[PDB]
Formats: sequence, C-alpha cells, structure tokens
Amino acid sequence: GAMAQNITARIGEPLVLKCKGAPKKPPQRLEWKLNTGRTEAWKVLSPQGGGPWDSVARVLPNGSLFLPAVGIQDEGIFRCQAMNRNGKETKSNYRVRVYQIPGKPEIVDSASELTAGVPNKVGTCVSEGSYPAGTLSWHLDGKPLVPNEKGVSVKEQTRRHPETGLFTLQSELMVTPARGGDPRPTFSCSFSPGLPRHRALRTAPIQPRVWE
Amino acid sequence: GAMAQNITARIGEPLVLKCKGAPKKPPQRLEWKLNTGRTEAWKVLSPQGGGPWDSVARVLPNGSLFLPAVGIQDEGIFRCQAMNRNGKETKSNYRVRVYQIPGKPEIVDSASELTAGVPNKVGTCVSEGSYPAGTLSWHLDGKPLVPNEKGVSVKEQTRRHPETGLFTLQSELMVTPARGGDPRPTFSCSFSPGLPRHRALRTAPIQPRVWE
Amino acid sequence: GAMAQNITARIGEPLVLKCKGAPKKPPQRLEWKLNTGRTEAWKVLSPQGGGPWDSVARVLPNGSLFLPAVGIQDEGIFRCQAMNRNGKETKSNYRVRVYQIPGKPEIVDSASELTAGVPNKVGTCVSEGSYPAGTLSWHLDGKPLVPNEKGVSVKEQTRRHPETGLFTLQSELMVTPARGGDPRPTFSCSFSPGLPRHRALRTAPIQPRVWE
Amino acid sequence: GAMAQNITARIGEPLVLKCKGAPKKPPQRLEWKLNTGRTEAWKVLSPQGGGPWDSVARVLPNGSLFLPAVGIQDEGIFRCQAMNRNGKETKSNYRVRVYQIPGKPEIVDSASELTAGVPNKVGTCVSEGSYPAGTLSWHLDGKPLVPNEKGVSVKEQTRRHPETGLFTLQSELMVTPARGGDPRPTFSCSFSPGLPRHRALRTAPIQPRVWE
Ligand SMILES: O=C(O)c1ccc(Oc2cccc(COc3cccc(-c4c(C(=O)O)[nH]c5ccccc45)c3)c2)cc1
Ligand SMILES: O=C(O)c1ccc(Oc2cccc(COc3cccc(-c4c(C(=O)O)[nH]c5ccccc45)c3)c2)cc1
Ligand SMILES: O=C(O)c1ccc(Oc2cccc(COc3cccc(-c4c(C(=O)O)[nH]c5ccccc45)c3)c2)cc1
Ligand SMILES: O=C(O)c1ccc(Oc2cccc(COc3cccc(-c4c(C(=O)O)[nH]c5ccccc45)c3)c2)cc1
Ligand SMILES: O=C(O)c1ccc(Oc2cccc(COc3cccc(-c4c(C(=O)O)[nH]c5ccccc45)c3)c2)cc1
Ligand SMILES: O=C(O)c1ccc(Oc2cccc(COc3cccc(-c4c(C(=O)O)[nH]c5ccccc45)c3)c2)cc1
Ligand SMILES: O=C(O)c1ccc(Oc2cccc(COc3cccc(-c4c(C(=O)O)[nH]c5ccccc45)c3)c2)cc1
Ligand SMILES: O=C(O)c1ccc(Oc2cccc(COc3cccc(-c4c(C(=O)O)[nH]c5ccccc45)c3)c2)cc1
Ligand SMILES: [Cl-]
Ligand SMILES: [Cl-]
Ligand SMILES: [Cl-]
Ligand SMILES: [Cl-]
Repeated sequence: GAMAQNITARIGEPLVLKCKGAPKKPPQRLEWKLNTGRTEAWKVLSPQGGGPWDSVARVLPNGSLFLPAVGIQDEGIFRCQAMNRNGKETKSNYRVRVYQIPGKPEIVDSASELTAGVPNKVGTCVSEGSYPAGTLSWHLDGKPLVPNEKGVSVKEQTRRHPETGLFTLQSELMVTPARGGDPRPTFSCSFSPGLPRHRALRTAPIQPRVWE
Repeated sequence: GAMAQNITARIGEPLVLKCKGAPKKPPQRLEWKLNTGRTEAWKVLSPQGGGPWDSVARVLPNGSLFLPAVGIQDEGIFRCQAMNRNGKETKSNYRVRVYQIPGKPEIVDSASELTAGVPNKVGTCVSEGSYPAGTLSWHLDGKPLVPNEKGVSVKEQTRRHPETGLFTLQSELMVTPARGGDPRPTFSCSFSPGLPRHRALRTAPIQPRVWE
Repeated sequence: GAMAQNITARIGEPLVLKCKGAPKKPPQRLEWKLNTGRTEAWKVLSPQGGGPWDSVARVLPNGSLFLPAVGIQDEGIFRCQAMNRNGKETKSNYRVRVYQIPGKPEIVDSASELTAGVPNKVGTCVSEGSYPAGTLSWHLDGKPLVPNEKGVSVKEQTRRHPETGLFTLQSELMVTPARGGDPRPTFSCSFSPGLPRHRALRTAPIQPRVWE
Repeated sequence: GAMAQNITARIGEPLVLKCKGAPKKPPQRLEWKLNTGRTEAWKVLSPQGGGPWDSVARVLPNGSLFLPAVGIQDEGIFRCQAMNRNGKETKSNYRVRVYQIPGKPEIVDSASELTAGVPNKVGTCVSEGSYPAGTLSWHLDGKPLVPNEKGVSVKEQTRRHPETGLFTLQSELMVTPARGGDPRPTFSCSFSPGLPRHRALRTAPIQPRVWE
C-alpha cells in the first residue's frame, strides 16, 4: 500500500481520525474513503452522511471521522482528502489495527510435586479475551523456557469466543528437572500481545517441590 | 474435505442438524464438532453444553444440534459421532452454506427516449440484501443481453451493509440500438442467486421509445 | 466499491486491459493501480516499469496493462488514470474475476441394477480442474433431481489440487425408485460453472435396469 | 482447536513431522490428515501415497511426513493417527507456522543535518523479504522512540513481492529535536519478527548533526 500513519484502536472504544487540512468548520470540501472488514473495497463517506453508515462512522463538524465503538471489522485503511479555503489539497492516510487486552493470565492444574529426571506436567496457563491472539510463554527462575530444549515441552491451544471473536489461549508445560537441581524452582507464564509496544502480562508464580 | 450432506440455511432462521444414529433421548454417547466462521479450527460441543456456545448452538434432547438464528459466521462444517445402545458408531457430516434472499430488484434512472445508432444509458438495476452476492443481468425482449456484444455495455458495483454484511448490487446498462430496429423495445433486469436451484428475481420491464 | 467493467479472465491465458483516454503512444501521463491477491492494498505500476512486477504485469506501448498468463492471485481490481495531450483526465476501472473450465465430467461406480422401493447408489459424478469451484447436479430423464425430495439423496465432496489450486468435485447420488416406474431410467450429471453465462458441461447418460 | 505442538518452519526448507507411536518400518497402520492453505478442509495422506500430493508431502519409511520445501501455503494443522503392533492408538497434532527471515534492514535517505525545534525527516528504514510481515521500529541513543510522543512522527508502508509473497516494510522517521539537546544523536532502526523468540535485526546507526 502507501505510506500511512499507523493507528492502534482498542475494541469497544471510540476512535477519532483527523482530516488533515480540512477547514475547522463547515462548509468543507472533504471526503473520507475506507476499506475495512465492513466494506467491499472502498466506501466513500461524506460530511452529510446518511444511511446505515451513520451508526458506524460519521464525519464530525471539524471534518474528523468518528467511530463510537471500534470493532474487529473496522481494521483496515481510512483516508481523507480535503481542500482548504485557498485550494490546497491535503491527504490523510491511516492504517487502523484493532486490539483487545485479555484478562490477567492464570495458571490452572499446577503440580505441587515434580520428580527429577522424568517428565512432569508443571501446569496450564490460560489467557482469555485477546485480539489479536498473542502468545503465551513460560519462565523458570526469571529466564524464558525454550520448548524442545533441555527436557522442556509445551502444547498450545487457541479458541475463539463465538460472539465476540476474542481469543482464549492455553499452554501446557512439561519439564524434566535436571538431577541435583534447585529443589524449589519458580515457574511463571506470560502473555505477549500481538501488536508492538504493548506490555506483557504475567501470572503469579508457582513453586513446586522437586524430589531427587 | 470428506463427503458430506449439503445444507443451505437462510440467515436469521433456525437450523436443526440431525445426529444420525443417536439414541432418541438421553443418555447419549454423542459429540458434535464444528469448524465455522466462529471457530478456530474444530470446536467440540457436548450434550451437557455450557458456556457462551449455549447462546449459539445447543444439543437437543434427541441429540440434534440447534441454532436458533443462523448467521453468516455459521457457514462451515458440522459433524456428529454417536454410539447407539448396542455400540454401533455412526457419523454425520454436514457442509452448511448460508444465504439471504434480497428484495425484489428495481430499475432506477430509466431512460424514456433512446436514439438509434448512438450509445444510450438505459437504466440502473439495484438489488438489496443478498448473501452470497449473486449477480444482476439484463434482458431485451425476453432474451439475455450479453455485455460487449452488439453494442451493449454494462458497469457493475457491489457494496456491503456495514452491520449485516448483506450485499447491494448495481448494474448500469448502455445500448446502441440498431437502426431500423423495434421502436418500443422491452428491457428488464434479473437477480440470480449464488446458490444452486434458488430462483431468479426479475424487475418490472421498461419500454423506452427509440428514435430513428 | 465503485462502478467497474467486469472482466472474466481464464487462468493461464494473457489479459490486456485498456487504459481509456491514454495517448496512443509514448509519452503518456498515465498510471495503473491494482489490488489483487498479489498485493498489500494498492500497488502502482508505471509505464517505465521495472522490478519483479515486470514478470507479472507490464504497461504496453499503447498504455494498456498486459499480464502474459493470468493466475488465481490476479483476481481483484485494476484501475488506470490517464491524461490526454489536451489535459482531460480519464479513468478506467476493471473488476477482474479469474476462472478455469474443468474437464468433461465423468460418472464412476455407476449401478447396473436398481431395486424399486429401496435406496440404491446410482453413481458418483466427478469433475476435475475448475475455478471457481462450481457445482454438480443430477438429472433423471432430462429433469433436474432435487436432493431431499422424493427419495433422492446426494452427498458432495470438494478437493483442491495442491499446486494449482483448481477444484475437483464429487457427487454421489442415491435414489429410491418408485414402484411401477420406468424400468430403464436415464440419469446424467452436469457441472455448472461459478461465473455467469458460462456453459454447463454434461456427462454421458447411464441407464440402469430397475427391478420391481 | 485442540492442544497441539507448535512447529515453526522456515520457507524453502524441508520439514519432517514425527508420527508418534508408529512402528519403525512398514507395515504401518497410520494415517496423516492436514488442513493447510493447499487444502479444502482435511486432506488424508497415506503411506502408499500417490498423485500430485507426492510432490508436496510424502510419508517416509518410518511413518513421518516429509515436505521437501515448505511454502506459505503449508501453514495449518497436521495430524497423525497410528496403531502400533499391539493395538495402542497414538495421536500426533502439529500447528505449523511458516516464516522467512528478511535481509538485514537498511536506512536510506538519512539526514546529515537536523534543526532543533522544528520537524526533520531523519531517514527511511527498509526491510525486504520477511514472513509474516513483522514490524520496524526506531531507536535514539539505544532507547526506543515512541511515535506521537515527544515530537516523534512515523509513517509506515507494506508491500508484497508479487511472486514470493514475502513482505517489504518501510518506515519513515521524523523528529523535532529538543533545544539544548545532544548535538550528535545516534539513531537506528530494528526489524522485529512476527513469531515468538525470533531475534531482531538492527541497522547500522546514523549520526546526524543537530543545529541549535
Ligand atoms: O449510531 C448513530 O446513529 C450515531 C453515530 C455517530 C454519531 O456521532 C456523531 C459523529 C460524527 C458527527 C456527529 C455530528 O455530525 C454533524 C452534525 C451536524 C451537522 C453536521 C455537518 C456539519 C457540521 O458538523 O456542523 N457540516 C456539514 C457539511 C455538510 C454536511 C453535513 C455537515 C455534522 C455526530 C451519532 C450517532
Ligand atoms: O499522515 C498521513 O496522513 C499520510 C501519510 C502518508 C501519506 O503518503 C501518501 C501520499 C500520497 C498518496 C497516498 C495514498 O493515496 C491517498 C492517500 C490519502 C487520500 C487519498 C485520496 C484520493 C486520491 O489521491 O486520488 N482521493 C480521495 C478521495 C477521498 C478520500 C481520499 C482520497 C489517496 C499516501 C499521505 C498521508
Ligand atoms: O436471540 C438469539 O439468537 C438467541 C436465542 C436463544 C438463546 O439461548 C438458546 C441457545 C441455543 C439453543 C436454545 C434452545 O434449544 C435448547 C436450549 C437449551 C436447552 C434445550 C433443552 C431442553 C428444554 O429447552 O426444555 N431440555 C433439554 C434436554 C437436553 C438438552 C437440551 C435441552 C433446548 C436456546 C441464545 C440466543
Ligand atoms: O450424511 C452424512 O452425514 C455423511 C455423508 C458422508 C460421509 O462420508 C464420510 C465417511 C467417513 C468420514 C467422514 C469425515 O469424517 C467424519 C465425519 C463425521 C464425524 C467424524 C468424527 C470423528 C472421527 O471419525 O474420528 N470423531 C468425531 C467426534 C465428534 C464428532 C465427529 C467426529 C468424522 C465422512 C459421512 C456421513
Ligand atoms: O516476465 C517478463 O519479464 C515479461 C513480462 C511482460 C512482458 O511483455 C510486455 C508487456 C508490456 C509491455 C511490453 C513493452 O513495454 C515497453 C517496451 C519499450 C518501451 C516502453 C515504454 C514506452 C513504449 O511502449 O514505447 N513508453 C514508455 C514511456 C515511459 C516508460 C516506458 C515506456 C514499454 C512488453 C515481457 C516480459
Ligand atoms: O469503464 C470504466 O473503466 C469505468 C467504469 C466505471 C467508473 O466509475 C467510476 C467513476 C469514478 C471513480 C471510480 C473509482 O475510482 C477510480 C477509478 C479509476 C481510476 C482511479 C484513480 C485515481 C483517483 O480517482 O484518485 N487516481 C489514480 C491513479 C492511478 C490509477 C487510477 C487512479 C480511481 C469509478 C469509472 C470507469
Ligand atoms: O522441488 C520440489 O520442491 C520437489 C522435490 C521433490 C519432489 O518429489 C518428492 C516429494 C515428496 C517427498 C519426496 C521424498 O521423500 C520420499 C519420497 C518418495 C519416497 C520416499 C521413500 C523411499 C525412498 O526414497 O527410497 N522409500 C520409501 C518407502 C516408503 C515410503 C516412502 C519411501 C521418500 C520426493 C517434489 C517436489
Ligand atoms: O504432541 C502431540 O502430538 C499432541 C498434542 C496434543 C494433543 O491433544 C489432543 C488429544 C486428543 C485429540 C486431539 C485432536 O484430535 C486429533 C489429533 C490427532 C489425530 C487425530 C485423528 C483422528 C481422531 O481422533 O478421530 N483420526 C485421525 C485419522 C488420521 C489422522 C489423524 C486422526 C485427531 C488433540 C494430541 C497430541
Ligand atoms: Cl474455537
Ligand atoms: Cl461497501
Ligand atoms: Cl483438499
Ligand atoms: Cl504490494
């Protein structure tokens, strides 16, 4: 596509997109075009508005485009073209990516006892309500545990909420503790969001006992 | 995929899918699995049910799966595996395709006068509310008009309703009437549904006058 | 989207799209934009060309866009904007839909004997190499057989070729012949293409014997 | 979906997926099923193989599934079900995610001079050949620069190679340097892969002069 301003918009929240170059108040020669999950290719929106699109995205007095409550289908591209009172045309180009933050992740079915030298189920980490899916990962004593290295194995599951579309992730950790190791290790699980710069979320630790 | 029974399900209507081989009433060893626009790959549904899926698809006393109001995202594959009281396992495999019937098509901006030997805009046909999109076509004196043959031009547009997903189609017809032709031709437009065996819908005719 | 000329382009064949309004030969102020399965949103192509796109779509001396061999990923929208020597701007807007014609359909595993009053497997119809998928249907004595009416049942299967993407369809017909019926019925199967105005293809008939 | 082992497979490289529980050499009662970008829902692959799938994915003597050169369309789910010589059934479930590493990122059009207190174009960072797309970000003196905080502006562009599908990313940085700031700041750009635990790639720094 073209160069654009990246916009990250949280599901359910309003979004206001600026029409660069527009007169501050009507009358305004401006047009918005958007290609999102709602549209077949580009849809043009005008200041007068009208129709079912009024429920979804409407042009404000100052020419900005307003969505009262962003949803997954609003992901896409939003563009404005305006003329000011002199006649200079100005373009605005936005790439809108939608997200939701899940609840704090939780560990379920955690083991209280591990045996060294054999594979053990440590626990299952669960995260509910993310978009995009994101990923879960495990840590041992503040260091990331890497699947398929050093007796670590992980299995993963992804489900979607049937009405909201939001993701639930599950991650099952097994480890083979090394003989003569730490007898009270500390494990935890973290959720890493899909979009850049969004913060990770972490579970409470679990501290099994390891038997030599 | 595998062999399946094709099911066509109208948007907004209920759908009941039979679990072949299931005992007529509980207790029943049966499981439904579905992969639709709602799911990440396969989702398993059990007779006890539970959770958010209860709002969408639930197993009936006789083991059938019930959706109170089908939507676009229920398109996909629905399977049942049952054991009867003896131990015979029986599979059910359904490919569910969703549709909606648009309103009767309408011609707008129809021409009252055509000039022979030059291109004329005859009219614009509009169909609102279909799924899948379907197509519009034009007829002249009960015979199909073929675009880019014999001085016929057609342009087409597709839009989607922002909340329902249903399609609105527009088709603009231009013709160059042949000299010495019928002076009161009869044009009409038809909507052809996307799914097989669904009936076409037709507009009222228009009867312009052609000037030699 | 906007009004456009519909273009149907057969896979593997060349496609030439006209840039309306362009000067017949260089120099030409024209630009092509396309959004297809190959692109992230819109890609701009210029007369000078250059790069990997030269292998796929290149601007001709007369300003038309040339694709030497259309593929499934060329489905999408293709637009031109040209200025003539005076300064009139002219737009060209094309919606390109790709297709392939399968081989003639064939019936396999046809039954030689049917018993009246009980369900019988009549045969399996197979079509290989279509795009879009299209559909198969059955006929009895030159009339369409409707699944789930009058002792008819059909099961269907769709597969894709792993490298070409083209569809293979299979359709299994079972019928319960009515007692005292025609003792040498004639069945056949037809492939119906997905795009409008494309012709159906039909199998050779089969003529089982029916036993009262 | 179900619990699965996550597999990350580099485009163009071979992939071997183990059929857990299978006998070490024929005869083997095992079956692979896969749902990927190549398939319409599930495709079953058998030890005898055969057909066009032999070019893509074939079962080895030890029952593993072998793809000689993974492509984007092999993303998806791969399952095995085996019985050993005793009769024990064993399942294998793999979620295969494909990737490619881009070339080292490069800064182009870098500025030699910045003026403090006014917006300046610092440069454009480009990354070629990634899958999935991944993201670019900017750093100032070893700290991440956050768009739309403290006089920082970023615009982004994504394109796809028309034949390979791989992504090229561009990121244009503008900054308003703070008065009385460091007169020789150090900027750099980093590519962050889409999949977890894959390493970032970083550009050589640029060191413009800032004029008070
Ligand atoms: O679900 C729904 O129904 C729904 C959705 C969104 C929504 O919020 C809004 C979102 C955007 C904008 C607004 C104000 O728009 C207005 C109100 C009054 C005049 C105008 C308008 C102005 C001018 O602005 O003076 N110049 C114009 C020039 C040409 C044509 C129209 C205008 C715009 C309200 C409200 C309801
Ligand atoms: O911060 C920003 O907003 C921003 C960031 C980067 C940026 O680079 C670009 C420079 C030139 C072109 C482009 C893509 O084409 C664009 C972008 C925006 C509006 C339009 C546009 C055009 C028309 O042009 O025909 N008609 C329109 C009618 C209605 C609404 C929009 C348009 C086309 C992108 C432009 C703005
Ligand atoms: O507005 C909408 O679209 C919407 C409407 C309703 C809604 O909740 C439902 C969702 C799905 C299906 C249904 C009903 O089928 C149902 C639902 C629940 C139980 C039964 C049922 C009854 C009995 O009913 O006595 N005995 C049972 C015994 C065994 C198993 C089931 C039942 C039948 C209700 C969710 C959304
Ligand atoms: O009219 C019909 O319903 C019908 C039409 C054609 C037809 O051909 C087929 C024959 C065999 C297999 C298939 C696909 O696999 C299927 C089909 C249905 C259920 C299952 C299944 C299996 C499991 O098998 O492991 N576990 C399950 C657990 C829960 C729910 C379903 C299944 C697998 C299709 C079968 C039924
Ligand atoms: O796979 C591949 O590599 C491949 C793909 C497609 C292909 O066929 C073609 C497809 C389209 C066009 C052509 C001629 O283009 C040409 C040849 C010579 C000059 C120009 C050209 C002309 C002018 O035309 O005089 N004015 C121009 C004005 C500005 C910039 C360039 C030109 C165009 C060849 C050939 C190879
Ligand atoms: O037969 C036909 O070709 C045809 C059929 C219907 C038809 O209706 C339309 C009327 C107006 C607008 C539209 C969509 O927008 C279009 C259509 C075509 C080119 C452009 C365009 C614009 C720009 O406009 O900024 N810049 C461009 C730069 C490069 C290449 C194309 C464009 C925009 C469609 C137009 C032509
Ligand atoms: O350019 C490409 O991407 C491309 C490359 C190669 C190609 O054909 C192949 C496709 C998939 C896999 C392979 C090999 O694994 C294979 C293939 C065939 C047989 C065997 C094999 C051998 C034995 O080999 O002795 N004994 C066997 C005994 C039992 C089962 C298999 C084998 C191993 C070859 C298709 C495309
Ligand atoms: O490390 C691993 O491999 C692994 C990780 C997690 C894991 O959890 C699961 C436990 C049970 C079920 C599942 C999903 O269903 C699966 C998984 C694998 C094969 C099958 C399967 C079935 C059939 O079952 O009818 N027929 C088949 C025929 C051919 C090929 C595969 C199957 C079904 C997942 C299983 C294995
Ligand atoms: Cl799910
Ligand atoms: Cl639309
Ligand atoms: Cl397939
Ligand atoms: Cl692109």
